[PDB]
Amino acid sequence: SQPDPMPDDLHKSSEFTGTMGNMKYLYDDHYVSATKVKSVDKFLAHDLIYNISDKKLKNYDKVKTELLNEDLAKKYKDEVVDVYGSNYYVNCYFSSKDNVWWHGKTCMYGGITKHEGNHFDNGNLQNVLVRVYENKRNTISFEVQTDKKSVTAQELDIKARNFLINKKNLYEFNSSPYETGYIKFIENNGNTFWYDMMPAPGDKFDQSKYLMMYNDNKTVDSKSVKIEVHLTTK
Amino acid sequence: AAVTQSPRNKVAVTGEKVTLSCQQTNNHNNMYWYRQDTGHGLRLIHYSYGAGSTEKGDIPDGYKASRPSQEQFSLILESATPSQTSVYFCASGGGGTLYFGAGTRLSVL
Repeated sequence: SQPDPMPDDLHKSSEFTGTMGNMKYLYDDHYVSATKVKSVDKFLAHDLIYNISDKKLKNYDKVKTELLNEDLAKKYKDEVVDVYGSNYYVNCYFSSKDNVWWHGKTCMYGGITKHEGNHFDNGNLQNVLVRVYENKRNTISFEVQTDKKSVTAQELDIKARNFLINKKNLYEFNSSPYETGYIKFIENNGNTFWYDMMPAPGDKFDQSKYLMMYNDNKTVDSKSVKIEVHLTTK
Repeated sequence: AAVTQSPRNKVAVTGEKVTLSCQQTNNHNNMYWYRQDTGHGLRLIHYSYGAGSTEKGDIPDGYKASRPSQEQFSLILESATPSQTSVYFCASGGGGTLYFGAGTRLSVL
């Protein structure tokens, strides 16, 4: 497994003079969700463009998701999959120039699974517990719902955070009531892995590069997997 | 019609939550939100490189912004106060360009 995080091994809110609103941005009721679709193009040896359209607004008609490497790209290159990820724009490219615009386009990483025989019986949804810890105490516990029989940690994580934003101010437009925080997962087998929630100790925040962590498209088994979030107050 | 703000003219009581809506048509990446001293110069509160991202300007304090789409940006004011009373201007800037809105004249009483 991934060993439990360390004190000075965690990012500190107090150290980010930036604007925590660009992080809130990626999880207050913001995700991309497509069902039963197939890649329809591609840029570099490892990203599959789909023709998924913005339902909420009118920002994109296509969605470039980038994966860990080339072979992980093909695993899905022409299969009917579902999608669940956080998209961004500032630095969403399709060529060589680094800050350039397009439209109907948006980027992400990971969030896809083979649709065939992965959903439930008659539309039933699965519930996933979340134990929240504030300063080491099980303060709040809720659950998350999904349609996958095996889903993208990203999906699950987003859904977690979105709630914490909507009910426990995990992120506020200027900063956050918390100093540190990480979302750790436990797999039925004993695999446990965690992901830092706080920005990088400095002035600005590259939205993108944060997310690049979701390019391992790592998946988990809803019906069993359990979640833990861990916070420390300012 | 390059850049337009809304509303043009606003009188609100000290307290209420005021939002200023600005929208473009030349679709420039960079969009800006401004404010200047009563007949002086314009000073940066908040700006944005692209939808879903803002950065703190000169005088961030006591404002909220939001960019939900390449051509749209908004100035949020949770609890107003007379101090914040002034004339706001919106711009977009790109490929050697900078546009301005017609300004919003506000009143915090």
